[PDB]
Amino acid sequence: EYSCVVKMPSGEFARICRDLSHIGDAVVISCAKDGVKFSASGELGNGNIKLSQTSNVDKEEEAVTIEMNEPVQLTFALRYLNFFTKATPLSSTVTLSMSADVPLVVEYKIADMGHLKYYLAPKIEDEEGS
Amino acid sequence: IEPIQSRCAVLRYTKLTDAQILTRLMNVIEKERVPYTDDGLEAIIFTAQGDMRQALNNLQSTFSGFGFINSENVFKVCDEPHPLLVKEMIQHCVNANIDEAYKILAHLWHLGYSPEDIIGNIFRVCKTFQMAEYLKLEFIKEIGYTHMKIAEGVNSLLQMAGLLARLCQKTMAP
Amino acid sequence: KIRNLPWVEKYRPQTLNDLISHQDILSTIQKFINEDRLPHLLLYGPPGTGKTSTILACAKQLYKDKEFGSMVLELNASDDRGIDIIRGPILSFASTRTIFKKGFKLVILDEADAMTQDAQNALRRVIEKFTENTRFCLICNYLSKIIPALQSRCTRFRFGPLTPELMVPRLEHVVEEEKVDISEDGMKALVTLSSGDMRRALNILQSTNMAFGKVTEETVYTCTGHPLKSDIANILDWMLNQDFTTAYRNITELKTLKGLALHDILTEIHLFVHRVDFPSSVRIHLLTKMADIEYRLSVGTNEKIQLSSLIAAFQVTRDLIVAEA
Amino acid sequence: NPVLRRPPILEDYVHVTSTEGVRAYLVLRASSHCLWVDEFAPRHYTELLSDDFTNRCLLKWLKLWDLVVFGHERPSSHEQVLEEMLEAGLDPSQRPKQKVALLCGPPGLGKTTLAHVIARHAGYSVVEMNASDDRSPEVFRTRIEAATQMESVLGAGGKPNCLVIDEIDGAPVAAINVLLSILNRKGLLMRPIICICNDQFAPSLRQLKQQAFLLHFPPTLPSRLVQRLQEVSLRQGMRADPGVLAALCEKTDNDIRACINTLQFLYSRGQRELSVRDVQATRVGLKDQRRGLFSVWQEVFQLPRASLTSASQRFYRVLHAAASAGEHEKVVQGLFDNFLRLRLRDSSLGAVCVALDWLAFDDLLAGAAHHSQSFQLLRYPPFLPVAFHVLFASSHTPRITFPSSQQEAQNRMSQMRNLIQTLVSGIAPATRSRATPQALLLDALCLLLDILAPKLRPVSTQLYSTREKQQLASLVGTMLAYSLTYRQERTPDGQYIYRLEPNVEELCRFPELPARKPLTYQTKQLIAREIEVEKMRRAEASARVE
Amino acid sequence: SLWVDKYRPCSLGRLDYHKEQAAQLRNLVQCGDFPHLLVYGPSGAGKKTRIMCILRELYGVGVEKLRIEHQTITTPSKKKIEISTIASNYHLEVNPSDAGNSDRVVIQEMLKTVAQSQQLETNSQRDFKVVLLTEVDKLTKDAQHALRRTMEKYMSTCRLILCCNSTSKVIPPIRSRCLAVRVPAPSIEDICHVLSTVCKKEGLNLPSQLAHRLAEKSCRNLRKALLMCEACRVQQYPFTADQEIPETDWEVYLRETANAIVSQQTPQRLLEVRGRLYELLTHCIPPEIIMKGLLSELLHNCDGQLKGEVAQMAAYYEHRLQLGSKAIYHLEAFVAKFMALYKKFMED
Amino acid sequence: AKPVPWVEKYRPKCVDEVAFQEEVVAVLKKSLEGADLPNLLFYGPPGTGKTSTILAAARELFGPELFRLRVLELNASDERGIQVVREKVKNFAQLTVSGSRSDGKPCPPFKIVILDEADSMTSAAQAALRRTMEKESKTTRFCLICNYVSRIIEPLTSRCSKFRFKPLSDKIQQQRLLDIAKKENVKISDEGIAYLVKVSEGDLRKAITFLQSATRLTGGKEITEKVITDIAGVIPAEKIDGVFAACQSGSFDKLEAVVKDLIDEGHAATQLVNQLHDVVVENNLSDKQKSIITEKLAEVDKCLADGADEHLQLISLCATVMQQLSQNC
DNA sequence: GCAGACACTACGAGTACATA
Ligand SMILES: Nc1ncnc2c1ncn2[C@@H]1O[C@H](COP(=O)(O)OP(=O)(O)OP(O)(O)=S)[C@@H](O)[C@H]1O
Ligand SMILES: Nc1ncnc2c1ncn2[C@@H]1O[C@H](COP(=O)(O)OP(=O)(O)OP(O)(O)=S)[C@@H](O)[C@H]1O
Ligand SMILES: Nc1ncnc2c1ncn2[C@@H]1O[C@H](COP(=O)(O)OP(=O)(O)OP(O)(O)=S)[C@@H](O)[C@H]1O
Ligand SMILES: Nc1ncnc2c1ncn2[C@@H]1O[C@H](COP(=O)(O)OP(=O)(O)O)[C@@H](O)[C@H]1O
Ligand SMILES: [Mg+2]
Ligand SMILES: [Mg+2]
Ligand SMILES: [Mg+2]
Repeated sequence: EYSCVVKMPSGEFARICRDLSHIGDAVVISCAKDGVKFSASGELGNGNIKLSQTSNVDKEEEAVTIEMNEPVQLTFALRYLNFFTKATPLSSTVTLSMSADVPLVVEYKIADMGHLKYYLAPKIEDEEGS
Repeated sequence: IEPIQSRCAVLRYTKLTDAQILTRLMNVIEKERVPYTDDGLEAIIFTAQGDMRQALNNLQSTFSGFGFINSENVFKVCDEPHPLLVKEMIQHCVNANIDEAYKILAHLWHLGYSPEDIIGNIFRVCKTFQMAEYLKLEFIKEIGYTHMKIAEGVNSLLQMAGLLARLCQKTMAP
Repeated sequence: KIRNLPWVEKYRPQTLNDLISHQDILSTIQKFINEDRLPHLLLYGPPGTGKTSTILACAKQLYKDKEFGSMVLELNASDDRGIDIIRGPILSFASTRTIFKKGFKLVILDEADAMTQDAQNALRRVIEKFTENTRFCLICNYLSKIIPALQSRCTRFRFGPLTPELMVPRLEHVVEEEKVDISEDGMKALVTLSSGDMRRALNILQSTNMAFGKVTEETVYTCTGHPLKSDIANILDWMLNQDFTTAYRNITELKTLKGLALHDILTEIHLFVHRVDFPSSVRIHLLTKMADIEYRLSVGTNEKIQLSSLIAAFQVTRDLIVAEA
Repeated sequence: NPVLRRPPILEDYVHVTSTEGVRAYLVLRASSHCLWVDEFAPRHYTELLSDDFTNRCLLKWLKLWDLVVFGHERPSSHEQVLEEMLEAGLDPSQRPKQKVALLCGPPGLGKTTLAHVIARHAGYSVVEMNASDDRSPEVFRTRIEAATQMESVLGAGGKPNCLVIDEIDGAPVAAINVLLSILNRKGLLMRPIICICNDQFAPSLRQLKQQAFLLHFPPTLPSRLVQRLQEVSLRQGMRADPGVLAALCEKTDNDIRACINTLQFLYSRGQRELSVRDVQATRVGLKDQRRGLFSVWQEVFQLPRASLTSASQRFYRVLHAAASAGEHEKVVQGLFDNFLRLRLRDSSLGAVCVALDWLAFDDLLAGAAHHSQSFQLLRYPPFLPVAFHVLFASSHTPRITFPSSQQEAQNRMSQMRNLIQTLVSGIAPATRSRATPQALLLDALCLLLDILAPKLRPVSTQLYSTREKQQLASLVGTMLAYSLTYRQERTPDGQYIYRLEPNVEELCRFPELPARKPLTYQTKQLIAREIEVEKMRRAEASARVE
Repeated sequence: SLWVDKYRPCSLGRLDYHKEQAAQLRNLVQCGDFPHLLVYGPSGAGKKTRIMCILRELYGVGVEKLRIEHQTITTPSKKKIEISTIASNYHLEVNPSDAGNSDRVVIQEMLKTVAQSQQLETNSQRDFKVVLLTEVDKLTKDAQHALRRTMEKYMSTCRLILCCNSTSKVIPPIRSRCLAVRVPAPSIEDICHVLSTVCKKEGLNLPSQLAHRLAEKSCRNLRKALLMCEACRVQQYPFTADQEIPETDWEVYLRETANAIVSQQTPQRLLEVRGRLYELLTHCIPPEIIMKGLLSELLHNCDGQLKGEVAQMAAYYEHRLQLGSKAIYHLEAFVAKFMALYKKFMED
Repeated sequence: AKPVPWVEKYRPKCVDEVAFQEEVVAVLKKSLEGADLPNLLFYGPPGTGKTSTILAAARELFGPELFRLRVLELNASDERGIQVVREKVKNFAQLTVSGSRSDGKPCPPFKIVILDEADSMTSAAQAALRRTMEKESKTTRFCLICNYVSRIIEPLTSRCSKFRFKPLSDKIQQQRLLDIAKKENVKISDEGIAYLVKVSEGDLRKAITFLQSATRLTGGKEITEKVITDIAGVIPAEKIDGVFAACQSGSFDKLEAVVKDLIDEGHAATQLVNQLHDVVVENNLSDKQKSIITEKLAEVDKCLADGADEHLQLISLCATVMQQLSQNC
C-alpha cells in the first residue's frame, strides 16, 4: 500500500519533467495532502511548481487529485523520469505512487489491452544530521 | 615554411653589439639631457643583452627613479642576467667542484628564481657549453631526469643540489 | 568596522607606503606615477612578495573610486584569457577611449605565466600599438613561461624574497593591530619559517594565535609541526657519532615524541650538510642520497624505511670521514 | 684537510665517530616594375632549367592525349617504369591508362613552370587550381567538373583546358576522393589533369600514387643553374665569377627562385661585383630547409667524408637537422629499427645499452609530459638522434630501412585484442564471471585447444565404441559451452578446409614452436555435423521442457 | 563445461581448502555491517570462488543467474566507450580496466550512479548492493583516487569487494578503507585432494604421482592444474605415472627465447630476440610475465655468482618498464644488459 | 534499523570527537566561537582524520539546514577540470551569504569550499584557484585536503594555512579503540589491543576496521592476539628466519624457493619489507651491511609504490641481503 | 494571410600540438 497515490495529465507531466531538465540533474518530488510539488535545486536556483485542485474542468483527464494521506519527499534522477515521460500519449492520464521507502511507481492504463508500470528508486539522502 | 622562404629574400638580423646599442643610447641621452657616467652605460649595455627595448626601458627606469646613471643606480632597479652565472656554475660542475656550484645555486635561490627557471637556464647553458660531447649528453639526460621531478611536484633546494651532485659525479665516472 | 577575514587579506598594503622590502622598485614606480610616465610593467618573483598588492595599490592611486571600473581591466587565471579574449575584450578595451574622464587606462594581467603562447603572441602588437592609450602590467612567478617578445616590451622588476630584517615591522604592526602577545623568539621563528613570504608569516601567526593564544618559539614550532634547531643538531649528532641501531632508536623516539615529518628533517639536514666542512666526495654522495630520499617520499612509500635510509646515507660515510683524517 | 684530529679552538665543531670508536672533528661554522624571377621566367620549352628526362616524359605524356582531345592520330629504375608507361598503349576508350600526372620535388625547381610551359606548348589552355582556393569537396567537384567536362566557349579553334592542380598535398582526403571518383567514372574523363605537390609521401596522396603518372623532380644541375645566374647577371649588368655563383647554389640547395631573389637583394645598384664573403655570410640568403627522414638517418649513422672535422660542429649540425626535420616519433622509430643492423664496433654492447637507456629516457619524458601536462620537458628528446650520432658514427655506407616494427606490432596487438574480445563475448555469462580474459588467455587457451583435439579415428560414430561416443558427447558439450564451431573455408589452391569461426589457433600457436598433429577433414566435418545436430537437439529439449 | 567450472563449490561450507577462512568469512558477512573487502592472492588460488560464496551467503541463490549489461560512457574528450558488466538482481561485476586509461570515467560516472541510488525491492534483496571491481591492480591511480570518496560516502547501501593479485599496486588510501582478505594458493596436498575428488566424481582413477606432478607443474594454480588434468584425461585415458603433461605455447616460447639469448651475445641475436619479444607482446602477454619467464629461464644457465646481478637487473628494468609506456625498450635493454654481463663473465 | 559499518558509525559528528590533532581542533574550536577562520590545507598520512575534522567543523558551524547552502564539497570522484574551477567554484564563491540557523546558534558569515583530494587536480586548475581564493575571501573559505603537499603548487601552499595531521600515537589510539569496544559490548585483551595499535600504525580507520572485523569473526567473545595476527596479514617470524637462513646459506636456489613460497602464500610485499626492515635494524649486523640493506629496502619500497612486480623486487632485495650476508662469511 | 526560399549565426565534430 502506497503512502501517496495521485493522478495527473500525461502531457502536463511530460512538460513538467521537461521544464526541470534545464535547471538540475536531479529533481525532488513532494506529495502532501495539498498536491504534488516538483523542485529542482541547482547552481542556478530552485524551480518549484505545484498542482492542486484541478477538478473544475470539462475534460476528465485534467483532474489532479490526491488519494492518500502520508506526505512524502523523495529525490529522483532526471533522465529516468524523462524516459518515463517518453511514453505519454498511450494513456490520457497517469498515476503516481510514492511512499517512505517504496520506489516511485508511474502507471499508465493503456486503453483496453493492458497497463504499463515504471519503478524508480529514490536517491541516497544527504548527511543532514543536526 | 620552405615555400614562403623560397618566395622571399630571407634577411637575418643578429644581436646588436655594445657599440651599436651605445650609439643609439647616446643619441637618446643627448636628446633627453640624461646625466651619466661610463660605468652606468656599461651596466645598461650589460643588462640589455643585445636588446634595444631593454636598454631604453632600463635607461628610462634608472633616469626616472634616480636621475643619474651610474652602476649602482642601474643595479638597484635592473638585474644581472641569469646565464652569466649559470655558465660559471656549469663550468664548476665540469671540474667536479661542488662547493662553488652550490654557492652559485644558493645565490640564485636567494634571489627568488624558481627551480623551473634555474633548470631552464642550466639546460640552455649545457646545450651550447664547450666540453666533451658524451659528457654533454650525460649532463642533458641528468637535467631532464631532474626536470621530470621538478615538473611532477617536488622542487626544493635539495633537488637542485642533488642535480649538481649528479653532474659532478658524471665527470668522475667515465 | 570588524570583519571576518583572513589576516593575509584583512592586512593588505592598500598604499605603496605599506609595503616593506623593495624600496628602490617602489620608489621608481612612485616616480613613474607622479610624473605620468608609467610604462608596461613586468613584475616577477617568488610567491607572497607583494606583486598583486603593488599593482592594486598603484591602480587605486592612479584612479578614483568613481571611475575605477572603466579604467582598469583586471584579468587573471580564474578568467578565460584565450586568444579570442585578446582579440575580443582586451583589444576593444585597449583600442577605445574612456567613458567618464579622459586619461590612460590599465590592463592588469595577473598570473601571466598561465596564458597560452598564442595569447602572448597576440598581445605583442596590442601592447605596442596602444602605448599612448593603455598600459599593461604582466605579473608572473615563472619568467620562463612568458615569451621573450613580451619580456622585451615590458620593463621587468624582480620582486625578490622579503628579508627578515624588513619583514619584522609589518608583523609588529599586524600584532599591535590584533592584540597578540608575542615574544622575541616567536617573531624570530615566524621570520625563519616564513622564508621570504609574508602570506605564510601571517597565516602562521593567525594559526598560532588561534591554536594557543600566545606566539612563542615552542608554540610556533608545535602548531607548524616543524622541528627545532636543537632536534636537527641532535639528529645529525646521532647519525654521525654512533652505530645504526642506537641512532635509529634515538631518531625514532624523537620522531614519535614530537610528531616530526621526514620532509622538514630532510630540508634542515640538507641545510646543515653544507655548513659542516665535509670532504667534497662525501658531500656529493650525501646530496645525491638525500635528493633520492626526498624523491621517494612523494608517493605511497613507508616513511620508516626512508628514515632508515636517511640514517644509512650517513652511516656509509662515517668511516670514510674518519679514515680520511 | 676537511677532517681535523684535534678539536678546533675558536670555531664550532661537529663530531664524527667511526665503527672502531676513534673521534674526528669537522667545522660546523617595365624593367623596374617586376621581380627578376618573373622577368627571367621561361616562356618556351628551349629555355627551361629542369631535368630534360622529366621534361620529355611530361611532354610525351601530354602528347599521348592528342588522339582523344585534338582528334588526331599523329601529334606532328625509375626511368624504366616511366618509359614502359609511355609505351604501354591505350584503353579502348582512346585514353592513356594514367590519366593524372603527379609532379613532386623540393621547392624551387620549376614544377609549376614546367607544367605551364608544357601545357602552353602542346596547345592547351592552363586552368589553375591552387591552395588559395576554397578546396572544399563541393567546390573541388564543381571546379574539376567545369574544367574537364566542357568544351571551349570560343567555338572552333578554342584551346582545350589542361587542369593544373597546384599544392595537392595540402588538400583534404575527401577532395582527393572526389578527384579519384571523377578519375574512375566509367561521365568519362576527356581532359588531362596535372597535380603538383612538394611531398609525395603525404597520407592523402597514397591512393593517388597507385593511379598517377608519378614524375619525381631531381634537384637542378649546378652547372646549368650557374650558367643561368651568369646570364641573369650579364643581362642586369652585374659581374660575378662562377665560384661565388656555385657558392650561392650550394647555399640555397639548388633553389632557382631563392638564388635569383638573393642576387636581386645583393646586387641593388651600389656595387657591381659580388664578393665571396657576401654570399658566405649568413645574413642574406640562408633559409631553413625541411630535411627528409632518410637524409637525417644518413647524417646520424654516417660521418661526413673528408674545417668541418671537429666533433662539436657535427654535434650541432646533427642536432639542428633532427630538429628541423620534424616528425620526431618517426625519427625515434627509425633510430630504434636501424641501429642494430650496422656493423657495430662495440662488441661489449655498452653503446647498445646506453642507446636503449636514451630511448627509455625519451619514453619517460613523453609519458611525463603527457601525464603532468608539462610540455617544457619536450626540449630533451630532440637530443635523442644526436646521441646516436655520438654512439654509432661510422665511415661506412649503411642501408637505412624505413621503420615498420612498432606499427606492425601495434596493429597485430590490436587485432589480437579484437579477437580476444570476440572470443570472450561468445561465452555464456555464467562462465564469463569465473575467469578474467587475461587469465583465460594465459591459462585456458592452449590447454583448451588440447582438450578440443583428441585422438579420433576417421570412422563413423556408428562404428565408434560407447566410450568413443561419450568422448564425442563431451567434446561437443565443451564446444557448445564456449560457442566454438568449425566452418568451411576456401583456398586458392582448390581445397576446402574446416576452420574454427573464432580462429583461436593464432591466439594460441607460435611460429617457431614444434609441430603438432592437426585433426583431419573427416573428423572436423563430423564435429561440425555433431554440433549442428546437438544444437537442434538442445532446441528440441528446451521446447520439450517448456 | 570444463572441469574448472563443473565442480566449482557454491557455498562456503563446500570449500576443500581454507576452511577456517571460510568459517571466518561466513561469520564476517552474517550481520551485514561488514566493510569493503580487498581479496588478494596469487592467480588461481580461489579468490573469485570465495567471493561468489560470500555473495551466496549474503543473498539467495539468485546470484548465480548472471547477465551481460552494456554501458556507453562519454569521456571528457567526448569519445563514447562501451563497457560490459556481469550483473545479477543483487550485485554487479565491473572490470574498469577494459576502459584502459579512461577507467576513471567508469569510476566517476558509472559506479557513482550505482552508489547514489538505493534499491528497488528491499525484501528479496537485502539492505545493500554489492559491486565487484575485478582486477583493481590494473587500475590507474586517477581511478583509485576517484574510488575513495565513493567507497566512504555510500558504504551503508553499496558494499564493494575489490579483487586483485598484488596489493602493492593499490594506493594506501584505498587499502586503508577496506579489510584485506588474503587467499593463499593451495598447497600440493590440497591440489592433489581437489584433483582426486574431481576424478572420483567423474568416475576415474588418478594416481598420486601424476597428481603430484600436475600440482608441481601448475605452480600452485588450481585452474591450470584442473585444465592440465582434463587435458591429460583427453589425450590419454589410462593415467600413467610418467604421462607427458601438455604445456602452454607462450611458456615454451619464452624458454626458447631465453635459450636464444644465452646461446649467442651479438647485436644480430639481439635483433632476433627483439623480434621474439614482439611476437610475445603481439599475443597480449603482459610484459611483467615475459620478464619473469625470461628471468626464470635465464637463471638456470647462469653461474652461482651471477644470479643476484641478473635478478637485480631484471627487477630494475621491470620497474623502468612500469614507469614507462613502451615495453620493448625496457625488455631489449634488459636483454642487452644481460648479454653484456654474460659476455663479460664468459670471457673472464 | 539497518546496520552500518563502524568507520561511519563512529565518525566524529562534532569537533570534540576528533582525536590527537590538538592544534587544528583548537583552531576550529576558536573559529566556532567567532574567530577569523583562515584558509585551510590539511595534509598527512591516510586515516588520520582530515575529512572527518572539516565535516565536523562544517556541521558545527552551519548546522543541518545550511550545509547545502554554505558548503561546496568537491572530491576526486567528480570532474574537477579547468572549467569546473573557472565556472562552478568561482560562481559558488561569488554567491551571497544568506540563511540563518533556526536553532538560535550563531552562524559564521562565510561559505566553505572543501576541495578534498587536491592531489589529483592539475597545475592549471590549481592556478585558477588563486585569485578566486584571494578576491572572494570576504564571503567564502577554502579547505584543500591532500596526502602529499608537494603535489599542490606553491601559490596555493602560500594562500592556505598548512596543518599536518600526525599519525595517532598509541595512547590516544588505544584509548579511542577501548572506548569504541566499550560502546559495542565487546571484550579485547591487553595483548590484543597492543598488537592492534602496533599493526594499525596510526591509521585509526584501519584500527576500527580491524576491531569490527575481529568482533564479527569471534561473534562477540574475547578478542585475543591470535585473531589480530590472523586478520592483520602479519608474516610469522618462522618465515623471516627461513628467509634469513636462506640468505646466510649463499645459494640462490634456496633463495628462489623461499621467495616463491612467500609469494604463493599471498603475503603482501610491503608487510615483508616492514618485517625484514625491523629484523635488519634489530640485529647484530655491521653498520655498512645495515646501511646497504636499508638503502635497498627503501629502493624496493619505492619500486613497489610505483606498481612494480612483487616477485622481481623481492628477489632483488633477497639477492642484495644474501650478498651482504655472504660477504662476511 | 501562409507556403517556399534566402542567408544568418550558434553549435557539433574532427584534428593537431604542446620544447630551444
Ligand atoms: N611587501 C609586503 N608588505 C606587506 N604585506 C605583504 C607584502 N607581501 C605580501 N604581503 C601579504 O601577502 C598578501 C598577498 O600578497 P600578494 O600581493 O599576493 O603577493 P605576490 O608576491 O603578488 O603573490 P603571488 O606571487 O601572486 S602567489 C598581502 O595582502 C599581505 O597580507
Ligand atoms: N630557367 C629559369 N630561369 C630563371 N628563373 C626560372 C627558371 N625556371 C624557373 N624560374 C623561376 O624559378 C621559380 C620556379 O618555381 P615555380 O615553378 O613557380 O614553383 P615550384 O618550382 O614548383 O616550387 P614551389 O614548390 O611551388 S615553392 C619561379 O619564380 C620561376 O620564375
Ligand atoms: N582523529 C580521529 N578521531 C576520530 N576518529 C577518527 C580520526 N581519524 C580517523 N577516524 C576514524 O576513521 C575514519 C576515517 O577518517 P577520515 O577522516 O576519512 O580519514 P582521512 O584523513 O580522510 O584519510 P584519507 O587521507 O582521506 S585516505 C573516520 O570516519 C573515523 O571513524
Ligand atoms: N575449494 C575449492 N574446491 C574445488 N575447486 C576450487 C576451490 N576453490 C577454487 N577452485 C577452482 O579453482 C579455480 C580458481 O579460480 P578462481 O576461483 O577464479 O580464483 P582466482 O580468481 O584466484 O583465479 C576455479 O576454477 C575453481 O573451479
Ligand atoms: Mg597575486
Ligand atoms: Mg609550384
Ligand atoms: Mg579524506
